Amino acid sequence: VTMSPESVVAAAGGGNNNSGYNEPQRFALVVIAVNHNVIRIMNGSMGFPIL
Amino acid sequence: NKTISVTLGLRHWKTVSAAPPEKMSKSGVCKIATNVYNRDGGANPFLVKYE
Repeated sequence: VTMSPESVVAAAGGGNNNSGYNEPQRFALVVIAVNHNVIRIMNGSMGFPIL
Repeated sequence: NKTISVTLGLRHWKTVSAAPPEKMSKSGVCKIATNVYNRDGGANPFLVKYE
């Protein structure tokens, strides 16, 4: 991922009053993934054929 | 193409009939070995009728 000039200038503080970035700003990248799975039910119980 | 890493097909997940059929809250057994501290014997009961 490539960052942005707005973020690199907001990382340093010094903004005027009610600007939101009056203090140094921190950022954290998060990644979420959605996948597929199979559930098997037999003899009154469940199991994971692939886990 | 390039070499692909082997995908271990570990499944297991047989689970376990941990949940009893309804609650199966019944495992009945009785004290057998005459408790402990078997205490005294006949303790000479006898009779008190004035012969």
